[PDB]
Amino acid sequence: SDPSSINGGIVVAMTGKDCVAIACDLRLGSQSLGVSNKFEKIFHYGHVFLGITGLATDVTTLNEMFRYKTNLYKLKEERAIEPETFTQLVSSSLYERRFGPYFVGPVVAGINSKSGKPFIAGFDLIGCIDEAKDFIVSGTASDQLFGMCESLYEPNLEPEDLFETISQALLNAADRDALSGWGAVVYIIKKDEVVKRYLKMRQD
Amino acid sequence: MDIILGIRVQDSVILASSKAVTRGISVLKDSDDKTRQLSPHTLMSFAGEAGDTVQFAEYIQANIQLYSIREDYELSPQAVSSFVRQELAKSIRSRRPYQVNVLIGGYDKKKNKPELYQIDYLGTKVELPYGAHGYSGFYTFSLLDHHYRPDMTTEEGLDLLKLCVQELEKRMPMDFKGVIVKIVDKDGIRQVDDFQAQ
Amino acid sequence: MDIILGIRVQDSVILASSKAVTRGISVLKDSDDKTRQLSPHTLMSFAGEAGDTVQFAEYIQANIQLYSIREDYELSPQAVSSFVRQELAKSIRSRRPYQVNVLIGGYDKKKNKPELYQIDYLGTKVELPYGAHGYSGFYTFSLLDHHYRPDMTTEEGLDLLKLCVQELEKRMPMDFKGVIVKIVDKDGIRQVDDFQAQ
Amino acid sequence: QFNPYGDNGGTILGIAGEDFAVLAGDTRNITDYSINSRYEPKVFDCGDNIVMSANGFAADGDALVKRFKNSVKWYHFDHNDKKLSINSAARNIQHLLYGKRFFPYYVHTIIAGLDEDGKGAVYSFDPVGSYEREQCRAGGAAASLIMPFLDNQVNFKNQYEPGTNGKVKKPLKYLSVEEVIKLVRDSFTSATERHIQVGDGLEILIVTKDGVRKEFYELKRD
Amino acid sequence: TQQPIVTGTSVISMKYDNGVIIAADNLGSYGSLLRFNGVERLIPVGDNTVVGISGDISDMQHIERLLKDLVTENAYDNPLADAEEALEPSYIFEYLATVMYQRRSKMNPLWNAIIVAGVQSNGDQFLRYVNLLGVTYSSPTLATGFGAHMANPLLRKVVDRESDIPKTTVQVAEEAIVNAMRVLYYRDARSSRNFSLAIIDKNTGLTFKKNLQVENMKWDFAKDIKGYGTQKI
Amino acid sequence: TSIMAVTFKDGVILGADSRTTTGAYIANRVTDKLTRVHDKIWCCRSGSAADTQAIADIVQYHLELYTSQYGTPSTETAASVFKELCYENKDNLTAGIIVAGYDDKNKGEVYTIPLGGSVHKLPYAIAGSGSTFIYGYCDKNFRENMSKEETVDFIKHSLSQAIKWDGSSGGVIRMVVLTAAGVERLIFYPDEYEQL
Amino acid sequence: TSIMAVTFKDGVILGADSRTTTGAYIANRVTDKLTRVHDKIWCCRSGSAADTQAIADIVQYHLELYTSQYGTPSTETAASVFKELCYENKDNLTAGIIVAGYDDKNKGEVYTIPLGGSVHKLPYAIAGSGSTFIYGYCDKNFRENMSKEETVDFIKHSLSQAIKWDGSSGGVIRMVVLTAAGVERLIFYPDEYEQL
Amino acid sequence: TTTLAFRFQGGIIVAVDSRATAGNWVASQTVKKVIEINPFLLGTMAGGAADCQFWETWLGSQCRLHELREKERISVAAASKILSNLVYQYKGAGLSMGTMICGYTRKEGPTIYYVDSDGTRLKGDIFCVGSGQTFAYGVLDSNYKWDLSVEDALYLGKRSILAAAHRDAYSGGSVNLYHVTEDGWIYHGNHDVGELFWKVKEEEGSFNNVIG
Amino acid sequence: TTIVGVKFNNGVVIAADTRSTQGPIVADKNCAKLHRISPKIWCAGAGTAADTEAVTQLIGSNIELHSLYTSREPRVVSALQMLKQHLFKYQGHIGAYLIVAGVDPTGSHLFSIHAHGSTDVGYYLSLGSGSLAAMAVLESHWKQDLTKEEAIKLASDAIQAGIWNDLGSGSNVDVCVMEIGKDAEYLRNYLTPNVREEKQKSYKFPRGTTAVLKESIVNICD
Ligand SMILES: *C(=O)[C@]1([C@@H](O)[C@@H]2C=CCCC2)NC(=O)[C@H](CCO)[C@]1(C)O
Ligand SMILES: *C(=O)[C@]1([C@@H](O)[C@@H]2C=CCCC2)NC(=O)[C@H](CCO)[C@]1(C)O
Ligand SMILES: *C(=O)[C@]1([C@@H](O)[C@@H]2C=CCCC2)NC(=O)[C@H](CCO)[C@]1(C)O
Ligand SMILES: *C(=O)[C@]1([C@@H](O)[C@@H]2C=CCCC2)NC(=O)[C@H](CCO)[C@]1(C)O
Repeated sequence: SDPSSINGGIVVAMTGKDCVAIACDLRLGSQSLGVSNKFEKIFHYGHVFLGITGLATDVTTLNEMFRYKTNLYKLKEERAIEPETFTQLVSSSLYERRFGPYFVGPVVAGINSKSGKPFIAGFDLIGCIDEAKDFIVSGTASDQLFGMCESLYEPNLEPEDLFETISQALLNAADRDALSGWGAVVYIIKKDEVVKRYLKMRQD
Repeated sequence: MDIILGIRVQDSVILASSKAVTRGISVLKDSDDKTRQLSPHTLMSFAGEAGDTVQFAEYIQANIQLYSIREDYELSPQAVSSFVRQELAKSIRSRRPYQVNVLIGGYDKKKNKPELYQIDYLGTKVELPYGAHGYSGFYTFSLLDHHYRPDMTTEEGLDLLKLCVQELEKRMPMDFKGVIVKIVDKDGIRQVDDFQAQ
Repeated sequence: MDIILGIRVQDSVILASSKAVTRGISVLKDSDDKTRQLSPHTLMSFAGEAGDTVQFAEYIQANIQLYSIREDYELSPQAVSSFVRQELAKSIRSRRPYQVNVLIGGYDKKKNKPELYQIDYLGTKVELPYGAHGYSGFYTFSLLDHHYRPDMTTEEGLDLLKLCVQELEKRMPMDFKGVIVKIVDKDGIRQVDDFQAQ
Repeated sequence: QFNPYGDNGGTILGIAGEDFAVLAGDTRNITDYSINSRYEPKVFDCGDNIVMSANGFAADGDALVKRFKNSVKWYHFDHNDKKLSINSAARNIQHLLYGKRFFPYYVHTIIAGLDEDGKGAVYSFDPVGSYEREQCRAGGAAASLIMPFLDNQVNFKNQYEPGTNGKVKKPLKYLSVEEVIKLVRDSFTSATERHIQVGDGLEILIVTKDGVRKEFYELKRD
Repeated sequence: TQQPIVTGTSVISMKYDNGVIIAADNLGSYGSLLRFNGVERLIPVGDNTVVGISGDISDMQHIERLLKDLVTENAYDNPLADAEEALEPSYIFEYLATVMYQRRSKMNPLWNAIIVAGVQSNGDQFLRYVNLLGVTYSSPTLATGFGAHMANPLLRKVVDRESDIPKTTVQVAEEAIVNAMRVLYYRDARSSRNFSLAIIDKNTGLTFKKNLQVENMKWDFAKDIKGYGTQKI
Repeated sequence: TSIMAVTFKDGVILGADSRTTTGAYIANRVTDKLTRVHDKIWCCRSGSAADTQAIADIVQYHLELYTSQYGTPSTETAASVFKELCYENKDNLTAGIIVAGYDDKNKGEVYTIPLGGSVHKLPYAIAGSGSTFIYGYCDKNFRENMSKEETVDFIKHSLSQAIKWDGSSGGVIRMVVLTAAGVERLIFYPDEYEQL
Repeated sequence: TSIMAVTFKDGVILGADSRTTTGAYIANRVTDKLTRVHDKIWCCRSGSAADTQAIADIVQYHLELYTSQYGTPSTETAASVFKELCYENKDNLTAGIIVAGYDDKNKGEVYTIPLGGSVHKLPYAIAGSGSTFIYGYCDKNFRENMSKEETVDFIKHSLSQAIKWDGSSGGVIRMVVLTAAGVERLIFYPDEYEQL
Repeated sequence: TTTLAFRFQGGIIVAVDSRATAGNWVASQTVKKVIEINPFLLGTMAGGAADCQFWETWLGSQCRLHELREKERISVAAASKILSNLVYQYKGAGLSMGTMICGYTRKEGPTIYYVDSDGTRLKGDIFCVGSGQTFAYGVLDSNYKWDLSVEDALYLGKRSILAAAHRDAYSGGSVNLYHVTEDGWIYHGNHDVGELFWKVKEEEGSFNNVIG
Repeated sequence: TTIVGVKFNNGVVIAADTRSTQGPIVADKNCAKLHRISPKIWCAGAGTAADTEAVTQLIGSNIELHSLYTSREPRVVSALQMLKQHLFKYQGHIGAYLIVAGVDPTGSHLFSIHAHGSTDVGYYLSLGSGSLAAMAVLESHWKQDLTKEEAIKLASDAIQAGIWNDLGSGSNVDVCVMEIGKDAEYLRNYLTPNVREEKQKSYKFPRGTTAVLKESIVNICD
């Protein structure tokens, strides 16, 4: 019935000292039936990352759409798109389907290549932008994530520290959600490098 | 719904699909082949709404055959599945959506590896070692999760399916009248005419 | 619904009833005996609502056994069926009606003739050479209308039923897991333990 | 048409220590988007060293707590002033709730105390009587925001020994009443930040072999 | 289960250092028709309690009768009926609360929102609310229906927490309430300009004021407003 | 809402309450329900505030373009443009409009356009939820060819009764006088009309 | 329906239209909505004809047994018996009743029992679908302590307006005068009240 | 929920998961789904927690009263019918329960009765109830043998709940095991699925699709 | 949401709270409800956030283009006309409830627009769930001929009534002042009366606490 509770899944992004992290679970189910434990919800265009929760088919479609748009952008602008600009592109793309929206909960994360300033943002299915300075949550366990984040989070964490925090937030929220879990992946992002780590969690 | 099963072993993809076609109170046919060859090395099985099912399959088949002729080339299984996903993803937001679920089994001659794709009517695609649509997964996935191995031979795959079908024939309320099984490998697509007692 | 069949031949009444008990998505049992012996020469088969089915059968059984003891006599099949019809006819206008359909097969030792009674949950009773409840009649009555003869032997009756069951196993969508068959004659009630391949 | 039920918000939390137990709850009572009171006690001392809270529909919560206290009173009258053990109260509450199985007390109830061995004890109930003894349980509006936190910080879930390659689970050393209170307070200030029904004040009731003590802290009033 | 026919709107109240004040307008609406204008919705019980009622008026009248009976009954075989054994505001409230919850539990509610204001025998102020669902609560200020949204915010600016009660005088309190009544007359389409107000002070006792009116209203600026956007005249 | 338009000896007067509600809440207590669509052609609005504004705005636009080409429009022509909009879009509109204008040849005129989009020319008209309460009063007290003072009085008393019984009516009473002399804006506060 | 009761100097007068409808059809055009429950205690009936008759019949029965034991009942006591029935059975009744009686100590009194079963004592009361149209008129023209002639006139004019606008009201206007002098029955035909 | 019970040479194996969910919310991972009616009788719980917990505990009270009255152990047939008949009285009221009554009497031997709120009462050798039943049936049906050893039987049950806990979003937490012998039932521990999964994967080679 | 508009002797001021909700959960504790249509015409929005933002930017874009085309400063009545005709067209499906204010060549203006397309004019206005708490304050303290400072205070106090009394409102107070002869001044977080108290404990985890299965570097450079 609710397009956002069919496939399940979660995404969470956090800002730290000169870095940002975006994490997600790997589950894809059909209500109670688990179907895939390798459905990643994070994608990237250049140095900009996008995680999408919600109806899987729309998650896939949106990624293909943004890949398409960011490619043409690079060809014309002759530079990779930035976090702030991409966020605007996401918002306007979603609102364009105001009365027949994609059932997703997007999350943007990245570092501005020119200002080095960390950036994260969330959106509702029709484009409303939420530009938090701390964290952003999305998915079937978003209430749980809000609980984890509001407590665990603190400003200016170093990459190695933010990793522990973002992971504990994700992992413990997913274990209180029937439709989340079955694997997890965390992205630690810095101006120069990006590390991707798969976590070990329950498989039930 | 009908039984649609698929398993990807070492060097091939196997699709098993129920043969019954029930309309209301009666089983109208017990030899229905719920499959369409999209290209020499790609096979698609399907289940869903009465007329949409075949209309969709044949529509996809027509498009792939046209591409093959135009380019004198056979699209990779991954390319074919993406084309199919997009068609379904369009359909889901149209006036009257195609209520069809599919399994796409293909052998990629360039990578020399078999591939199995599961896509539901919403355009939800995922690649797997084995998959199914409807309630089929509910009875068989525990068996597949147990006995599945990436290095299985085609013969081992057929034995595992046979086991799955037996579980289905024991616990499922409906009589689906057995299944037709097809293998997809480096040499093409062939049908196992002997599964009625393999 | 479950398969409930009955045929009255020359000197006996035969009841065939499906063995499956399906609850939702799964077949919980495939050896269910949907019958209760009401007296040494009277058998009742039943199909309907999950709990009502056995509760009704056992309730009727209790009442007949009590009558037998009080009178040291066995009520005629006709008497037993009228008692059962009345019970259902009361139930249909009560708070929560018994949704149970029955076939009552009995051998009348006084008349020395077998009798088959069909009664639905509304208390609709009719006496017949053969009968059924649910969709069973839809697939089998054309066969019975054809091959039935009042002078058939018990063996001929079993062959005719076997034919009926085969038609059911071919055209009916659900797998009822075969049937348990019981004969009721001048000597009592016995079960044909060999119909899985007679 | 008339709806016999309502929702007064609120969130309550019960944590069982080794030889103590706490039952906390915000003091905000609401109706839709209006605050009925910034201070309306929701956790009660029911005698015999038992604290109880029935969160959800306040009229139902009051009726239940009131019925239970009266149960304790008669337990004394009928069993020579015998003390009602926490396990016995729990079973009794199950029957109180199940008595209205077809017109339920729309509440999530939790009681706290010490079992017969002096150990900390918490019991959480279904609106219809299903119950379990538990280590800790959040109930009400922000329950989904607090439980994950507690799984992590009280039962050390998903936490391993640094260097063990997640091969060695972090040891379950048990918390003191002071450490528990900290978790409770952080749980609520956090819930107050993200849930519009949580706020105004936090009242905790601590149970030890010495009886029942109370602590109070303010929460944001927005 | 029923539906209210003749209804009374808001009932606002608050407690100050020496007592409590409560008020309610004199209207009995019939849907959008402001049908009755001499309706008293403040019910004094003895001389230490006033029960303010909103909602269905036929039920209110029924609660009135219940209240008169409580008084009669409490007097029976009670030589201290006008002393140590007189009705306390808390007794009156627990009674009504009991009835309200029993009636909702039988799926046949007294369609009302009630506030009981009074002073206990030991001088303590008493202010508690109970409605058709049997729900009850206390707060330094309490208002029903419409006044919950517009009066509480104002009254809470005077008494925001418990420590503010001892710092509030009858003058400040009565002032706040009278102002709230005016605001309610400005924005509540089911309000009346006339209203009754009562004070229960632990020293001056019960003071019941009838026939009050909203005064000092600001409407002059209305003359400067024309059109709904671009119109100039 | 309570609105009315009354023709008299020297022309016509429009009157209205100033209340807009969203349920029991008074969203605006100083609303101006008297709208100008031309120098001496105004209207009284009831029903949907959004609908009546959009209608009025379009009528004003039409009469402006009319004037530019054919000079000043007759009150009848204005009522016709209103009608066209209300009738042709009856399924999507909730608008009860009273059109009133002053012509030199025709003097004052009043046309009432009720829900269905029909038009009715009358000596005077009342509309809005509050009008139901003053049908009797108005029918007993209205007289043709009244003076400006009498007419202002008739309207003031009528509307004060409407505001009195109707919870949907209230605030101040606004009036617009339309005569050869020009356009006059009148307003009456509660303290004045409540004790009539 | 249009019914009203008005107290005046010498007592009280009840008035009503005589129309009962079942949809658009007038089932009875000479209906008597003024019912006697005691020598000098009558009522005006509106809402369900079946419900109000059953109620009145039971009230009459009650007041008769009351009289047999405790002598003549006060108008207030009569209104209370009506109330008890209307309030306690609010879920199954549709009755708007005006109770009016003449006491020597209390003179004339009027109690209106609206739908929910609440009671309201007033100098005068109006009810019935037709009353909505005369709220303004009645509020402007009612005066306390009027004479019998004035009161008959007030009622006659009020109801004629109600009948005028309300399709549910019509026929003749009936009145019942209750004073120390006794009980008087008045009736006014269309040709008379229509041209007032 | 996933609960199962099966009959074999060594008696009866009873295995259940321990997850409780209300929608997508995981209310608990440590719920008891087995009721110890008494030292010889076990009951499983699926569907409504309150309904099962309440009536199965009540069942124990009725069984105890029987033994005091008849000075003899109650039969599984009779204990199951008490619950069955009670539940039938409530048919239509909304009770929600899928249950297995398990016991081992001298007179009957290992016995399992499936009893649900529809009034159905079925004697059988293998039963699985809950949103995860199909998963457990697959494992159970292909590895069940009457001659299984108590050690192997216990594992089959544990493994079957594991299969379900993995695929069913509504199943998981831990596995609670029981062995029922004529002398009573023997509890066989609480096994966290988190740990149990990785262990079984490595030692068995199954769940090849999951990356560990 | 609580948004208000208040006219003062030489201009207009608008204010709003900063809470954004998804049901009972606070999605954003510091969103910005004050939008710019043009340099000196600002808007406060309530209702559907994506809508108030989208509608504000659309008309803003056209207003800019109109200004460039006419070589004139944008007028508030123009933004009002374009907004209402747009909202009317969508029959309320675009859930935008706005308070539009600003100064232009003709003076200072204050208006409100509802989702269905109707507009209102007044000296003081408020919209949102906090609307009633805010209006109660305005009806109690407004007066004609307010000074700039008085207006800011009145407006600011109105939002507070909402933050504290409405569950739909909270966090901070944003303000924007538009005076007839000066630049419009946007005061983001003019008030921040809801700062979270220091947490009772630090949840910083010891590195290595999280079990990792696989690790790899992600390629960003093309
Ligand atoms: C009157 O008809 C009406 C007014 O709010 C509008 C306001 C401005 C111009 C048209 C009339 N319309 C309604 O829908 C209101 C009542 C809503 O319950 C009211 C006051 O009757
Ligand atoms: C007036 O209320 C009413 C009358 O028909 C009855 C008749 C006799 C005594 C009680 C009043 N009631 C109705 O329901 C009628 C209208 C039906 O559409 C009417 C005329 O209003
Ligand atoms: C399993 O049946 C069930 C469990 O929550 C209960 C819990 C305790 C004992 C009985 C089983 N029941 C449900 O209703 C859940 C699913 C709701 O969609 C769950 C987890 O399957
Ligand atoms: C206020 O209107 C509102 C806010 O969340 C949005 C946020 C940003 C700009 C527009 C206003 N909107 C709602 O829908 C909420 C209330 C739902 O009952 C809230 C918090 O009032």
